[PDB]
Amino acid sequence: KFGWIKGVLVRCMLNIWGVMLFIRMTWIVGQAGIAYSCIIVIMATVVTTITGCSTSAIATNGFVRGGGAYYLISRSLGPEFGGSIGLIFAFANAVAVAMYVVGFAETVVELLMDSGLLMIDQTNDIRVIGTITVILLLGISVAGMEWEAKAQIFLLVILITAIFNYFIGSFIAVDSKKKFGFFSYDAGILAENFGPDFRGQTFFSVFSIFFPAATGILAGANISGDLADPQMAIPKGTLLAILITGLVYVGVAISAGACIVRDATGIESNFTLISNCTDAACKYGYDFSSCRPTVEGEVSSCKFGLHNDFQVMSVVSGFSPLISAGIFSATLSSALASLVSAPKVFQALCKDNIYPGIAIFGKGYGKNNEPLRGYFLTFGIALAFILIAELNVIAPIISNFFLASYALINFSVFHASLANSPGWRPSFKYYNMWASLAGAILCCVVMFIINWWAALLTNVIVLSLYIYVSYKKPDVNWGSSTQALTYHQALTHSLQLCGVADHIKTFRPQCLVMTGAPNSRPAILHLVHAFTKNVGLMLCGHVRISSRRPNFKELNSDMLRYQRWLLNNNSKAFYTCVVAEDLRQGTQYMLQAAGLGRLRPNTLVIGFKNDWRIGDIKEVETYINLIHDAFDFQYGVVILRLREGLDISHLNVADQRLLDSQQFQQKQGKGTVDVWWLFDDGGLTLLIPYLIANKKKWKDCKIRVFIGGKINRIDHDRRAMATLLSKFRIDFSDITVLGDINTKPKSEGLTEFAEMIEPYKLREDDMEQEAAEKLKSEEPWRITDNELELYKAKGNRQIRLNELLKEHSSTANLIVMSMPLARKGAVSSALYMAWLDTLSKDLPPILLVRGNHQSVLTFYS
Amino acid sequence: KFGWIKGVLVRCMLNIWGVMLFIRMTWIVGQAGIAYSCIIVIMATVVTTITGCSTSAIATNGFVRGGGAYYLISRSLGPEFGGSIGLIFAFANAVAVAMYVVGFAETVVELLMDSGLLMIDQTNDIRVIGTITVILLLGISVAGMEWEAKAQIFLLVILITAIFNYFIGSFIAVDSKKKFGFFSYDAGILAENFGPDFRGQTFFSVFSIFFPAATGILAGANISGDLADPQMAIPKGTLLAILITGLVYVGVAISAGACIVRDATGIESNFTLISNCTDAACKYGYDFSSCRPTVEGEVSSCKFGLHNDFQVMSVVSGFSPLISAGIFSATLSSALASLVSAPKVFQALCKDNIYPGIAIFGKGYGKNNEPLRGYFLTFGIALAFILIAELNVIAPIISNFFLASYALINFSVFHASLANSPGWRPSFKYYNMWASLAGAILCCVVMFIINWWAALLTNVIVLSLYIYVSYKKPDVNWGSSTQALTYHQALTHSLQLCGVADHIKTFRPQCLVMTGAPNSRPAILHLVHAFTKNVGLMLCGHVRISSRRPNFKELNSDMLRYQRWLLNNNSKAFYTCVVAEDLRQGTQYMLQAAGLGRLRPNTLVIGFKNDWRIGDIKEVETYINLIHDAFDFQYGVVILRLREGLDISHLNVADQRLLDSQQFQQKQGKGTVDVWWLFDDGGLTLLIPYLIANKKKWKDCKIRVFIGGKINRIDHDRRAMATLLSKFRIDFSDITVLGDINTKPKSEGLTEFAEMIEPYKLREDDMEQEAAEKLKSEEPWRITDNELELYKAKGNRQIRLNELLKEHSSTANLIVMSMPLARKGAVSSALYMAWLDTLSKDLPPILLVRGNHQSVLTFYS
Ligand SMILES: CCCCCCCC/C=C/CCCCCCCC(=O)O[C@@H](COC(=O)CCCCCCCCCCCCCCC)COP(=O)([O-])OCC[N+](C)(C)C
Ligand SMILES: CCCCCCCC/C=C/CCCCCCCC(=O)O[C@@H](COC(=O)CCCCCCCCCCCCCCC)COP(=O)([O-])OCC[N+](C)(C)C
Ligand SMILES: CCCCCCCC/C=C/CCCCCCCC(=O)O[C@@H](COC(=O)CCCCCCCCCCCCCCC)COP(=O)([O-])OCC[N+](C)(C)C
Ligand SMILES: CCCCCCCC/C=C\CCCCCCCC(=O)O[C@@H](COC(=O)CCCCCCCCCCCCCCC)COP(=O)([O-])OCC[N+](C)(C)C
Ligand SMILES: CCCCCCCC/C=C\CCCCCCCC(=O)O[C@@H](COC(=O)CCCCCCCCCCCCCCC)COP(=O)([O-])OCC[N+](C)(C)C
Ligand SMILES: CCCCCCCC/C=C\CCCCCCCC(=O)O[C@@H](COC(=O)CCCCCCCCCCCCCCC)COP(=O)([O-])OCC[N+](C)(C)C
Ligand SMILES: [Cl-]
Ligand SMILES: [Cl-]
Ligand SMILES: [Cl-]
Ligand SMILES: [Cl-]
Ligand SMILES: [K+]
Ligand SMILES: [K+]
Repeated sequence: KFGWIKGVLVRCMLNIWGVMLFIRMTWIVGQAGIAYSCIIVIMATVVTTITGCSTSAIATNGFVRGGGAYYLISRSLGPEFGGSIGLIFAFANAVAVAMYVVGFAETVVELLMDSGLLMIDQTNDIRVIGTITVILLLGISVAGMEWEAKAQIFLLVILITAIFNYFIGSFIAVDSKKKFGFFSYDAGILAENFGPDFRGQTFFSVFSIFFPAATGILAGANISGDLADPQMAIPKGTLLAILITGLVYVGVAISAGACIVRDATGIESNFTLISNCTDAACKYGYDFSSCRPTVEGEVSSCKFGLHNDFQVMSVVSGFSPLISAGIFSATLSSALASLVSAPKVFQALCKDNIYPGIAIFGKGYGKNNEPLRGYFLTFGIALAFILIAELNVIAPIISNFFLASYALINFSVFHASLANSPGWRPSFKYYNMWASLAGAILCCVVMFIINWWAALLTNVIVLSLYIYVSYKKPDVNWGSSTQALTYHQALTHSLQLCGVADHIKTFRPQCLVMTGAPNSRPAILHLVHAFTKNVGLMLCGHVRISSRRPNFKELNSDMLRYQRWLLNNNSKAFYTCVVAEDLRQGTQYMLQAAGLGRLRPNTLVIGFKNDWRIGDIKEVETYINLIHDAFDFQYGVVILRLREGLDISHLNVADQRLLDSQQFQQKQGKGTVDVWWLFDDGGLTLLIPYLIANKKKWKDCKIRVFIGGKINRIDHDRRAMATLLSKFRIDFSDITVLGDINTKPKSEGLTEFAEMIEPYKLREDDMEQEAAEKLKSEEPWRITDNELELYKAKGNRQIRLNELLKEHSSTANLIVMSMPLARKGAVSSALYMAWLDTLSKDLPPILLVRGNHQSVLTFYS
Repeated sequence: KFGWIKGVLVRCMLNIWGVMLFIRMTWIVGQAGIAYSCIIVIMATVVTTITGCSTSAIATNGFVRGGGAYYLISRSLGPEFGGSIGLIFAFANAVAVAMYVVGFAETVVELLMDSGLLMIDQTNDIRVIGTITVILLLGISVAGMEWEAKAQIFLLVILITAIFNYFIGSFIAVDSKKKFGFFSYDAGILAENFGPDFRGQTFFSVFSIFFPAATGILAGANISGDLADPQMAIPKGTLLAILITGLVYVGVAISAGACIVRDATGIESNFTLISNCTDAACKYGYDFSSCRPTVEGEVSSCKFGLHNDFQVMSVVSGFSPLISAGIFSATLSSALASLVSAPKVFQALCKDNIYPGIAIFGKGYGKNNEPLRGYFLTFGIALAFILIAELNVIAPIISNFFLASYALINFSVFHASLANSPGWRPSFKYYNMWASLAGAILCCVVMFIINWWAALLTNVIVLSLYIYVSYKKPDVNWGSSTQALTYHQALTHSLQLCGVADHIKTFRPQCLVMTGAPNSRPAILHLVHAFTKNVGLMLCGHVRISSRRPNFKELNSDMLRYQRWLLNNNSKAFYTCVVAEDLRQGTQYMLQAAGLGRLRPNTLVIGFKNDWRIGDIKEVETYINLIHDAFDFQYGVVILRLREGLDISHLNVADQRLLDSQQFQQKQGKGTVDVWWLFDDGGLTLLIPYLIANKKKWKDCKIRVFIGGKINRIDHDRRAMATLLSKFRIDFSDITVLGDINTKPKSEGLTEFAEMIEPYKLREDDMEQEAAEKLKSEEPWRITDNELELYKAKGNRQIRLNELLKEHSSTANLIVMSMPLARKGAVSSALYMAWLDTLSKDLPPILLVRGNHQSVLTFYS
């Protein structure tokens, strides 16, 4: 658990200081000037400072523990950005391994050719030595990670003594080091090297070789689970290492340009002052002409100086072979820090199953779950690029991919500050979103100036990887590590949904379904899944009827189990379990306390209870008063009834019930639905069949809108209903008007209905009313104003509508029927249940429905 | 209301056939070969066929009436794509006007220099004549648009007779048309021109000049409000005009390549067979050497042939000066068709206030609301480009902008097919989304090959115009981005949150705050808004205690009032109003029914009942049994108490009530917040002060921990406290272990605690208890096992903890103390209140808190 120095600053300084510090800093002052190379260093420092502020803005957005480089970006921002940043950054480190070990092998090859050892040609010995040192770094990565955390301060004190040896060796004018270039600090060599030469390169061709010397700044953010306090450790160490390394780069460029000439023959001259005919700032007796190129379209056939030999810092240095062999400390550290950092990002990326096929590079073998397949993939990508045994073609690829990664980071923090992402509050003092936009545009434009077709390929790939993660299914076991953003999104969307204008008032029918346990009664789940499918809100209520000692402990586990079952099938429904001693006071909990904000259930849809006369006659009072508790909260009451019941508890008629309970989700809609618009203030009675008719399962549904009308004028009433049907855009005009209602209600069925309520001539479980009978009357069966004195017409109309249902709606899928409402108290519950059961005697799957008559058709605008 | 021919096909063939048909088709066979130019025409036909299928997918998305070109795109797709397509297409037609009139002016200048009329140099006469003909087309556009609808069939029959004149003039071998090239159809000239020459150009530099001759296909879709049946007229006419014009281009290229030589001196030769030393296919006695260029880096110094003269189709034609000078019919139509079409799209774009400043270019003067400021802007953008009086530099700009517009159309229909947009069902037979994606990628890649920095500028501008309209104040032509998209996103994110893995299980505390009316008790709003902000979920509850006949009618008005009252302040809380007979059952309504899915309240926070000794002891049973009902559902319980009141019933004592009822939103913190960790399995007791301490108000507040224990090891248990505090992310060393609990409970304070319960000494506000003790024994004060026998040490512990709180916590902002829990049934409710009120007598704003010991510290991972 390191501090900020040993955990961030030392790692970032060892990662930044790499190949170009000793190998290629003098060549950059050779090609460009001192002024242009300083402009190059300031440009790279601006890019990496803006990216350091964006990384510090990410690192201070909470989310400390269980960190890394992929983790912070993927948790603060979305998966769509973080997956592409992880892939591009992993590939950038994988290709950078090759660059660092190619620089190491080139240094070893030139030190070998300074002796007599030479096996094959020069460009093949780099492949041999680079292959040998990449199979040796992989073994250190997969077998020796323990000593590496102690070795890094030793590598840093080798490297800083190398830098100090070069810087104090420049001040010592040696006459033996003349003819290799390197006179003392002179004004003539300062003025001569002020201004570009560009002997085969250009600006933005020299810059693309420098820019790998500025990368490696995310080596402090690559350990957030090994830091003490990351929100203080990362912005100090990263933004201080950038300053220190950039200042050392500026000092090396200015010091190399002011003491070494651009070309030099390695032959000493006896003169101390040359003959006065050259004036090329070499007044120490060296004539360095006939070493510059003749034409302006070729490289020089010289061998020393700033342009030619690539190793002049070992000449300038006070002690060459051992202190300025900190190149072996600079390259081999950085390559190693890029060999352990690409499979880390790629294994954290393959544990969230964002991209489909790459998920086999996450199985970490061993005790630490080190990704060995990721190490072998990184070894393959590095060894493919090693065989291009030339630094000046590998380095622009590294610059392209790291510039793409840094532009993605800056654009992602800009876009998250712009969009007001819900979990995005970057408490960092020097973060600005417009600076991040400027840095992203700068990296993208420079990436196109360096090479336009490589940049176009990279941007097309990143755009494809963004659009793929945007439009892909949000189901479970897909990227489930990123979960804390979904909570804040679901909270802020509901917080915006609760606040709208007070004069819009869209209807959007919500519904709670008294279904019991959701694995039981599946037909009502499929039928209230038919309508309110990405249209409204569905809700499954379940009242547990345990009276004494309710098992409050196992309610949460059973709720989570039932919700996981309901999510494992196709359903857009939530689940609410309450616990009471009966059904009515149990559903009183969910009538007036369900939902949050505007996601409250509007209508109540229940099933019909067929077993009301078979046994337990008490609970009928719990069932009708429920409806009388549903009509008082201005809800909508929907009753569903099949030919047989829905309560499934598991042979011939049992299989008939089990097959009728799943008659919707698997079958089709061959056969017409038909509504019966009888009440004018129904409302929802027409919204329901239009919603259930526009579905995949329902195509062959001719909505036969029936309406009881005036008997005198049967001509224009159907036109006045047809314009309302055109207003509701249900798009059918098969309207049939009836006039034979309440005429002669089939007295042989009147004798069936009168013998139905014959044991209930005194009302059901009304012990107060029954004991209040005896204080006025002795014969009990004389109160009939409640029962049949004032409501002959209601019962006659109910049985007449039953006969019309049997006649006109013989073959049908559903029947949307307006539900008869009677005022409570004056009408008993048993009489009302008798009317509802005689209205829907042995029909097809009818649907009694009565709305709140507040306002409809505000839906669909 | 035209048919498909006269309204789509004639318009598209007049817009497509333009400059390059007669001026620059033969030069394209001059630079490239016949094979490469045929490849060029087939590639342009592929791009325009894919874009025509995308336009026909857009045009068949319903939406017949109220047409246009911006309207169809902006209404089928979104405004973000439609605004950028409208802007880029308007700019492309505005710059295309200049290309067509520059071709016209160049033709008139060459016809003038064939005579003796020559005012200034050649490149200035084009500027003069082009300026004169653009100030004349503008007057026709703003004053003579009626005759143009009749003139177009006359223009087309001029143009087709020009094409037929050229094609029948090729078959007539004239010996006078020799020496300007043009032998008959020969096999030697066909074999000589099969293969590129590229005398100063490249492939994709010749394609970029051809591709403006394939554009113009959106001239049929640009009039959809003047069309009879657009879903038949637009694909038929567009996809037939593309085939006709491409076949004519292929025919012109093949015919011109096989009868004219590339270079020719305009001098006749007396010979009929050349001397047998050349063999360069001119065996008709013409030595056409000494016009081929010497080096491979210059143009030929010749004057005729395919490479040089640009007007060789007037030489091949049978009647030159009148029929094949139907270039005046080809250019001046197309320019006019691009002068009436850029202000049209730019005025339809500026009537939707999408982009801010451009809204003044929409005020249409006159009767038809013709956009005159748009006409003047198009005139200015054209006239700035006519001053570059060269066709071969104007034409790649037109190619880049039209390729950008076609790529935007193709990508937009692919993105609308991919995302399943709500109103996107393109009933067209030959639409495929992957063909559109291929066309978009092809147009983008070709746009980058032609000129990479112009393409990069165009893509940056189009991306900026997309991201601007994506994130804006919503002012769309409809309100589907206000109520529909918000509901869909909120419901699908609630369903996404409710379905996750069962083993993640973060805590993320949600709170049921009992405030009553939210304009009352604002201190509890500010306190449980301090924590559970940007972390959890706040759910303010209000019970209505209306017993007799509760109102349910206008309670929706009260809920919509108080929700807007919450949202007008900076609060993120939801509101739930229930109605019961007392507060306990009303809170029990919200304990098991509030929230949906995973957004249910886990904790319950109430305010302490200050006036419980004054009157109405019968409701204290409703307060304590609420707490015992809160602990039954495994809820955490937080109780807030102030020394003064909490609610606001609206002189100077009321002032100190009101000024301390709002003591959190306008004050700050400079000092300490102290906790009293006294229970092992609390967990939330430390989670709450860490959450309230990380706030902008509570920045200067140090957390001080108090803890009981033993006396032998007081430096040992604070280490065990410090490691779990480091596990709880506070890490404060102000943990002072005390050893004064249940030791010596300060006998002078026992008198007030004894006299407080003195009217309750065996009167615990229960009728059943008094009824049991009136017949069990004869004295009242009998069952005192709960009163003093079994719970003496508990009451002495509370009465000692109060004095410890007064000693060590006299001046503090917040006091977070653990709450004593007793077992119900045995311990009286009045005894429970006697324990709770003694703990918080004259204290700062204390906070009693007891967790549910389920799982904490899974928060922050
Ligand atoms: C090659 C090298 C490239 C380098 C330069 C690259 C150019 C890019 C340079 C961009 C820097 C310039 C923009 C800064 C100005 C902001 C003004 C301001 O301060 O007010 C406010 C903004 O409100 C505004 O007024 C925004 C005005 C800027 C819109 C211009 C976007 C540029 C699109 C570029 C299109 C491509 C450009 C090219 C197209 C041809 C401040 O912001 P805020 O709303 O208060 O939010 C802060 C919230 N903080 C509180 C989160 C916590
Ligand atoms: C001036 C303006 C000019 C503008 C010009 C613009 C032109 C610029 C051009 C930009 C091109 C960008 C478009 C490509 C995006 C395609 C996405 C896609 O098709 O995926 C889909 C299927 O496809 C698959 O299943 C493929 C498997 C995954 C591959 C990811 C896509 C290819 C990435 C290659 C990277 C190589 C990686 C190499 C390194 C590893 C997603 O499948 P789904 O889940 O079923 O989605 C259904 C959505 N629904 C549920 C809502 C119905
Ligand atoms: C590897 C991959 C590398 C990736 C590298 C990335 C590639 C680089 C991509 C870079 C794309 C850059 C996108 C910048 C977005 C613009 C800023 C914006 O959104 O509006 C801002 C200001 O807006 C204004 O006030 C001015 C309105 C126009 C500005 C945009 C058009 C400029 C370009 C057209 C020029 C003329 C063209 C016409 C002539 C043809 C919004 O301001 P706000 O105060 O914040 O509003 C708050 C409301 N909100 C919170 C809801 C938001
Ligand atoms: C350079 C210039 C030249 C460029 C030219 C070459 C460029 C290459 C461009 C495009 C290449 C063409 C892609 C062909 C894919 C067809 C397979 C298929 O039919 O899937 C289908 C079958 O659904 C399935 O059964 C699953 C099959 C996997 C989906 C394949 C997606 C490939 C993503 C490739 C990502 C490429 C990213 C490119 C990044 C560079 C799924 O979709 P659908 O059912 O058909 O939906 C129809 C809906 N509709 C009826 C409304 C329309
Ligand atoms: C590698 C993948 C193959 C893809 C095949 C695709 C089919 C390609 C078909 C054919 C391939 C192209 C053949 C001709 C090459 C263009 C020659 C040319 O005109 O010079 C060009 C550059 O000069 C170069 O450097 C060209 C080097 C090759 C780049 C083109 C391949 C990239 C294809 C896309 C890679 C991304 C793939 C995206 C995802 C699919 C132009 O130079 P300029 O300075 O810009 O012009 C100045 C204009 N001015 C004079 C008016 C100022
Ligand atoms: C040279 C490269 C060739 C291609 C160039 C590309 C041409 C560009 C032209 C047209 C293409 C348009 C680009 C985005 C495509 C839309 C699809 C999408 O992302 O859906 C997402 C939308 O996304 C957004 O809302 C913001 C856009 C973010 C884009 C960031 C890309 C970063 C890659 C940088 C690399 C590119 C660098 C370009 C060069 C500088 C999600 O869909 P949604 O849920 O419906 O969102 C609704 C949000 N709302 C409710 C607030 C409205
Ligand atoms: Cl380096
Ligand atoms: Cl990096
Ligand atoms: Cl043209
Ligand atoms: Cl067009
Ligand atoms: K580096
Ligand atoms: K054209």
